[PDB]
Amino acid sequence: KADYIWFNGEMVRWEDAKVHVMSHALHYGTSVFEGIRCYDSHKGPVVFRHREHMQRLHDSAKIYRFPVSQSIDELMEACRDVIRKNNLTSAYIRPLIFVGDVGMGVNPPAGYSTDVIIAAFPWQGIDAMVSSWNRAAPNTIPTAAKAGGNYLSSLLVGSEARRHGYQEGIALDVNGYISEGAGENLFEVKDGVLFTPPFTSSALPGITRDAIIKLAKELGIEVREQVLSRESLYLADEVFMSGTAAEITPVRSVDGIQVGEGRCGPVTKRIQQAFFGLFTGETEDKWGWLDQVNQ
Amino acid sequence: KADYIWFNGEMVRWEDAKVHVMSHALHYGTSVFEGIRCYDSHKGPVVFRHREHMQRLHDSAKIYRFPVSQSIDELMEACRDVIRKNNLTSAYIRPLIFVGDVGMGVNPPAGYSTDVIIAAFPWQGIDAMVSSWNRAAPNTIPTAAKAGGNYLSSLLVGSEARRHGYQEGIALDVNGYISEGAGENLFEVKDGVLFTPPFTSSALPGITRDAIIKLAKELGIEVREQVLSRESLYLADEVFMSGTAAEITPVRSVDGIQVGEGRCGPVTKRIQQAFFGLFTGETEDKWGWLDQVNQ
Amino acid sequence: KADYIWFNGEMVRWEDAKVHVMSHALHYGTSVFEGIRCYDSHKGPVVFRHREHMQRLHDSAKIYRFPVSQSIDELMEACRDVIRKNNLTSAYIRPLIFVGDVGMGVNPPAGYSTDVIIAAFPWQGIDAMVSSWNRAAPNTIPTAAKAGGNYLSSLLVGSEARRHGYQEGIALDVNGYISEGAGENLFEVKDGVLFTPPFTSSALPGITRDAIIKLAKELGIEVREQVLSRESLYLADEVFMSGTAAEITPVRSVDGIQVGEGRCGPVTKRIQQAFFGLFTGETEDKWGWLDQVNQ
Amino acid sequence: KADYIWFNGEMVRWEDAKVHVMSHALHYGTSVFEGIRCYDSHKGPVVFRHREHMQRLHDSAKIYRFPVSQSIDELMEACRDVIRKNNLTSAYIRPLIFVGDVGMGVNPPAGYSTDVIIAAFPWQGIDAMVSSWNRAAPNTIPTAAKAGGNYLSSLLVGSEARRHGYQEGIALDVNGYISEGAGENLFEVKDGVLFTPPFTSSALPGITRDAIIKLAKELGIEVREQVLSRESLYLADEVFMSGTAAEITPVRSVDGIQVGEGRCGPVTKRIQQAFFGLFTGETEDKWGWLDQVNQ
Amino acid sequence: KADYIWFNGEMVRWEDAKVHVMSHALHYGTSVFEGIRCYDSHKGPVVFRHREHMQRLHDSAKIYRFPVSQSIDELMEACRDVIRKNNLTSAYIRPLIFVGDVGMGVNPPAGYSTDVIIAAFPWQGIDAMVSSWNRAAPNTIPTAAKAGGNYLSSLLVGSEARRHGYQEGIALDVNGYISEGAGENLFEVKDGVLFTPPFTSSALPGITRDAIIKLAKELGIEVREQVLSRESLYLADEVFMSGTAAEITPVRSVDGIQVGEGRCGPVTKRIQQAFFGLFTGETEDKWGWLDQVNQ
Amino acid sequence: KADYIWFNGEMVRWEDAKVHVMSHALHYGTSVFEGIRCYDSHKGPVVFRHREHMQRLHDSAKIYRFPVSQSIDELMEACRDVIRKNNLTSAYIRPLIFVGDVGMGVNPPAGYSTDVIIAAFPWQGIDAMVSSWNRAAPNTIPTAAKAGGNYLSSLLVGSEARRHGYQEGIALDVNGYISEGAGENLFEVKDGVLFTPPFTSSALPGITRDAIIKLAKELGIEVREQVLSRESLYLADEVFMSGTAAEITPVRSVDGIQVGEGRCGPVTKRIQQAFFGLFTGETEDKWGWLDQVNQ
Ligand SMILES: *Cc1c(COP(=O)(O)O)cnc(C)c1O
Ligand SMILES: *Cc1c(COP(=O)(O)O)cnc(C)c1O
Ligand SMILES: *Cc1c(COP(=O)(O)O)cnc(C)c1O
Ligand SMILES: *Cc1c(COP(=O)(O)O)cnc(C)c1O
Ligand SMILES: *Cc1c(COP(=O)(O)O)cnc(C)c1O
Ligand SMILES: *Cc1c(COP(=O)(O)O)cnc(C)c1O
Repeated sequence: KADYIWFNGEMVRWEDAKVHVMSHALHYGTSVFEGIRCYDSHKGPVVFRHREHMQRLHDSAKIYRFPVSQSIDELMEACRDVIRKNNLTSAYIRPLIFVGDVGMGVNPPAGYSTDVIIAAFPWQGIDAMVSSWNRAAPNTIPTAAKAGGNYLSSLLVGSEARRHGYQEGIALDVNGYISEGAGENLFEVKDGVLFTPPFTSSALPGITRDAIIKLAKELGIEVREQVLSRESLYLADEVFMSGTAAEITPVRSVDGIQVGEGRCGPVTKRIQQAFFGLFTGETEDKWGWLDQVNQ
Repeated sequence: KADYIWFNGEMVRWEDAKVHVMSHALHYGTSVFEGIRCYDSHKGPVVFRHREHMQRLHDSAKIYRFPVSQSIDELMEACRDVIRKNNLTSAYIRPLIFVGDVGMGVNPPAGYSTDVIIAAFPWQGIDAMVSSWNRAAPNTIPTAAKAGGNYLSSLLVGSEARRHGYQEGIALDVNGYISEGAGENLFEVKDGVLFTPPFTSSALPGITRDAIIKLAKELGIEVREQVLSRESLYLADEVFMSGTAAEITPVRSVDGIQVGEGRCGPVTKRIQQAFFGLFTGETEDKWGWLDQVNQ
Repeated sequence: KADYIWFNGEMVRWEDAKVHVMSHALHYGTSVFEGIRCYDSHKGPVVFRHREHMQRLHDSAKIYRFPVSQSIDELMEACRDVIRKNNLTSAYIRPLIFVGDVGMGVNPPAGYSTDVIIAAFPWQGIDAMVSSWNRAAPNTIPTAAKAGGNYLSSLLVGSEARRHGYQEGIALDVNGYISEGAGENLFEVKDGVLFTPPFTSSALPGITRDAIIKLAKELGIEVREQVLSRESLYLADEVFMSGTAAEITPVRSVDGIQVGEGRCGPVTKRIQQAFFGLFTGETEDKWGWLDQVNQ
Repeated sequence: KADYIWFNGEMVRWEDAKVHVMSHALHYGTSVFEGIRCYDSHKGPVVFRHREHMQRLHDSAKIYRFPVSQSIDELMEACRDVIRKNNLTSAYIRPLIFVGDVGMGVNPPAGYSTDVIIAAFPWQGIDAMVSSWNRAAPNTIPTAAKAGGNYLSSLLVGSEARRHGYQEGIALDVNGYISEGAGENLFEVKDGVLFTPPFTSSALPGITRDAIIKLAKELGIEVREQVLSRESLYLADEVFMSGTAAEITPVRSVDGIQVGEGRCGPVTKRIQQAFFGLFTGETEDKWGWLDQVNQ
Repeated sequence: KADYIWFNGEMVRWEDAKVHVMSHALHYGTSVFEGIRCYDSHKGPVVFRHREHMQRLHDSAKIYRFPVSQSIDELMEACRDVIRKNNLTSAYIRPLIFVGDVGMGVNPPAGYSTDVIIAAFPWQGIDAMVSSWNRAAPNTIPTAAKAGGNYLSSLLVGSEARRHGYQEGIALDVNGYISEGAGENLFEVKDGVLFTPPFTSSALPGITRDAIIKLAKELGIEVREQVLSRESLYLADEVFMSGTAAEITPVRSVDGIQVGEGRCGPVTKRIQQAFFGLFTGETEDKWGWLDQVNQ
Repeated sequence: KADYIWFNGEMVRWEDAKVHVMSHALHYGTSVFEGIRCYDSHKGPVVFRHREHMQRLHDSAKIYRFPVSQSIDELMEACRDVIRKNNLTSAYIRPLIFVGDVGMGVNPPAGYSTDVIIAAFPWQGIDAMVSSWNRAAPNTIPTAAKAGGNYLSSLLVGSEARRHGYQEGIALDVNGYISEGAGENLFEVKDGVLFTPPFTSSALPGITRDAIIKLAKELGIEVREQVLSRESLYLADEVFMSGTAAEITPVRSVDGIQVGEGRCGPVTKRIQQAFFGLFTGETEDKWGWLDQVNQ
């Protein structure tokens, strides 16, 4: 927790960042959000993949049509201010754009607007389990949009797992194929080859997942994106999840069945290092993923 | 609007019913809610199917394991208190149980509690359109729960129709069979028979829908809950929707194709007469659907 | 073959009933048609279920929106004229409403019209087989509409069967459940109970199928409409198909597996008799299904 | 229009190319057909991908076992004869093989033959809409065949869009993934990459689509045939359709949501320049796509 | 154990009923079996719905075309002889029909034969879990047949449950609706109304399930065979399984959610009573369901 | 036949490898097996991709959790010993792993054990038919495992074919795309390009299929593992199956439609040659696929 939360343009003390109980988002799910990290690097404070997280913010809203007045540049400025103002060096940043107090109609009224908030606060395998709950089918609720009411599904998958002793629930899609974990993407390593499910497998265009396939590429790793069947979890040699909060989580077991040697992940280790190496200097920011706060 | 919103037990001045910005339900759509109508009748104010609505508030949370402190009777008294203290007669009541300012993780920290809030405020066919979006598939995000997050889907089906000049969009399930309108059930009359999709067609078990089947049975109309094909909409003699806020709306054209002779639903008529005769005294409340405020 | 074919209002000799090679129907499938019988009865010439066949004609067009100028009464008059003029007593009548010479655009041009034709000409089990071709999925091509391009599917199912020695191909739907034969409905008799698939099983609202469930009812037979699984063909006690051309066809084998005693059909026999009994006088036209030509 | 339609070998005065009204293709949609463009080029008249189109005429009939007397070269000569005898330069050619006046049963009487007829006549983005109808499912009515009956589906997807003010409706397959427009393929550009659904998404293997992939490869653009989710349409940088009659049409908005900056597709541009440069001589015909009439 | 297993028509000491290791069934899962109970009654030893279990043995083989020398009556007498011969009063009878030492080719040689055995040996709620595995889809492996290859599904659903602490795994079909538990049918109770999945939900046509439906009809309960959703499990008042070896087991928590008051089962109890009273003499065996070994 | 079947670590005269009739596997289909070939080579007796077949034996059991005492190497040596001991040069080796005389309960008691056997005995196109049965759906019965319960599917597809005159039945998945034939993988050839269904099409990860992909890559052919449609079968230039006992069989007509010229198979032939040349010495065994019995 901290002080100050950027909110509709201005910095507000943590405690006065309040909203009415009749805001649309609280009843209908109508908000859209992001997860961004800020690492202290060899040059950092640096936020990892800023522009790309804010452009996703804008895209989630585009799908739903929540009018948004800030620009990606305005929004990135803001996020840097929140960090700086709060005197944070390594934090989890959280932008949210939600339909505020507007009526109680599902279809908000014309020329209405969203209120936008940006808060920040300081920041072997694990045994996953396959869940009985499937992820969202296709043309039903946009899995590409990172919208707030999507997380009901992440709640179902996640709790079920925790409730039984695991640390993660991997969900299948309505087709019976692997989609992803409760709230983060799933990678398998077979014979030294990469492999993740495509988005049509109701997976979400993770930005970490993205950085990974790229590093995998610099690292000389073939990467195949394709539909994975349940069984593959039992036959893979490595399995690991990715996400802004998690980064790279080795999964050493799935349904109790050991995933090769009980976590060791030679490929995983290589990728991990490529990853952290970025904040250390060992890895070249070929692409331009670090955006210092203190510029 | 009104003044006074029952919030966790106390009545609060409406302008003061605020919630912090980091409340779980805003970000992750975790909240559950209901819609209840208060009608003025031949004796009313009379809350319609008050108990069924409150039980359903409880079923919906049971399904997501959200912890509710209040019993069903506490909730009912509080709804009646809310009506009175605002000096209301005919209103719309909105009870909302939601995960509050528990932390920022999807699985709320065990032993947390919800916040309940009850708010009340005063309160031919129509040309529907079949929508391009589909309702949630079966074992993904439970459609039998009136939950927050589900609403992204009523928004998608709902704006689309408005956007093209219709007054309601009817959604299909992932199998291509009729589900229900954006936020309300759908019925059709064929050779004087009733017909409405099963919950298995991704239809919410509606409290109004339930009332209509009962009345129908008393009016001696045969009723068939059965899966329906998109084309029946164009071949039916009558079609109409029902919901707590829309009672029974007849539909005169679907996709521009006139549902049998541009409205005058004889059966829709009789059912509209039975339903309203409840509040008039013409229809004998045999199930005990009306619950006065001042008792 | 005969002389005279009603065509757009007038009677034309069989040989001059011609149309341009660039009529829309020949290239795009855009026609809609019916099959009606005319039996010589104890009072007949009588056409069986006239109005209901012409109303279906009108409904197929309604789904597709092929403007039609004739009325059901105009069209029935016509059909009686064609019969009478041709001096037919027992015939197969064939109305067709197709998009004529209009352009080569799939979406015919505004205020265009259809040309309508009405021609007539004189009019154990069988071993069916289950086909590898599935029937049309749901919201793809209206199985309720009896449109001309639908018959590609009937061609696939039918030829496959004939090509292998059977007399009929029963098709499953995309779900793996029984839908119907190539061009006629499928009934199973289990323990003295009826059973046919509903339309949502991509079956077509056969008018014979309709008369059957009715007679079944007068006859004291319970009738259940529901989703049948493949296996049921092997476990049923009776199986039989229906259609305007076929009437009631006992199926004594399916995939070589005998369907109870190699056709005997006690229930089938009862229904059959109820059916023919109609033209004989033995059965009462409770419903009003005979429409004499010579009135 | 023109005068002279090649009909079963002879050239006939256009007004005389008539077919009896009881021809099979009118009632049962049994006919197969193609669309070929004749362009005037830096040497043209030049029939574009003439052989591929005629081979496809043959593939489509092979699939339904319609017997074709003419070889591929007979058909080509006849198409060139048709162009010449009508003194055409730039035209649209329509070859149609169809079941003629064989009897009235769905399975045409063995040893029957088709009738072929070849006719020729002279010849920002656009705002598409995602349709409420779905394209044919996999093993129902073969979508790899350009057949008559399939067209009921292009009509349904096509009028709907027109009916609501769009210039094209994009259809989804029964799985909720993008199939293709009403009668033409769909492509998207993302980070400068190409992407187009597989035939398995119920997409017809288009001859123009094929040309575009080839040119694209020569322009050095990466191409990915992969299943696509409805939402990619709103997130893509460019989107455009292709068909023999519509070449390459860019799409500027889908569902009212602007596809990246309301048209100017850089890549669509380059591909439009390569494709047209064929007829100009700027693009070297390496595959041999142009086939002169006068040779 | 016991001694004397019937075997191809002869009784054989238990230790001599051996079969070669290259018997079809051990490699390819080509056996078909039954589960039958002998009950000590108010007149028993009495075999429960003996013939119906033998008819189904026949049906299971008829579908896979396995040949059967023995009539139902011979199988029945042999069943009795095995009971008497072993001096049993209450046991679990197990008849198998399997493909023997025939070749290593999946299609047994023509005119082969199945070996037959008949072994018989002496014979609050539970807490089910919804399984992460699904049951056979429709036209894949006939589910109306108790083939032994099937039990790989039961093996996976049941061990998942056991491994996690539960005592029964309930499985969903491919559609996501409820099917049945690992080895038994599933009934739900709502407002004193019955409810169970039909076969098309990939439910074996249980013989107990049927007994129960028949009883309930006598008790005057209404029954609804209708498709069911996962969530209905957490909202019913009572849920219970049935099968030859579990008779009528009550479930009291599903996924750790109480089925309306940690068991109390009112309708469940009326049923069990009526069930067991058939053995006691209290329930009239109106149907003829009890066959005494000693006749 | 032969004499000496390995068995739980001992060699046993062929007639003494017997197993009790109440062994799990005969009732419940709980065995797991492999198909291996011993080839007389330019240096053989040589076992083809021996270890990979033994690893897969392990994998099949790992998925069903069947316990295994023997290492891969012990299974390998035992394989060799059975070859030598029987004085064989070319045979078909069959290793089984099955659940023995454990109880009649679907879940074997804890700490139980699987019995292991290893029998070995001496060891134009075809005309396939598309089957009316489909293959296991995705998360129902793991298809990446060669369990024996599975072969009920192979049993149904293959006998359908044989019964109708064909010699192989090709099966579709539940989606309607192509899966594989009764017992072997299916490859198609188009414009000198390879093509086969991925596993998610419910295709067993064949060991021949893999060999073939590897060869073709050496021959410089391009390969595409991609989902395939039924109709692609009638349009490819060459189609062929593969499996341990069929090596590489060419199909020349599918459903009675010639696969481009009643076999001539150019790419098919380059493959077979490269295949067989591994045994002759012509093809370099770059991978190490041949294990000599005598080491
Ligand atoms: C947020 C999210 C992820 C993680 O995405 P990153 O953008 O890589 O931080 C993965 N799956 C779901 C469901 C998510 O919403
Ligand atoms: C609330 C709701 C209905 C209608 O409910 P009633 O209880 O009849 O008020 C229908 N569909 C959806 C999605 C709903 O939320
Ligand atoms: C025409 C038709 C039938 C038969 O209908 P009747 O109207 O009973 O004559 C059945 N199935 C299909 C596919 C048909 O088009
Ligand atoms: C003909 C057609 C196309 C486009 O074909 P081209 O060969 O590129 O002309 C696309 N979709 C459908 C349904 C078509 O018929
Ligand atoms: C054996 C079986 C049952 C129970 O059937 P009963 O005749 O009633 O004992 C139920 N489900 C499955 C999968 C079974 O095979
Ligand atoms: C055994 C099997 C194959 C063939 O596998 P190979 O290792 O290549 O012999 C293919 N399909 C099925 C269903 C099989 O089980």
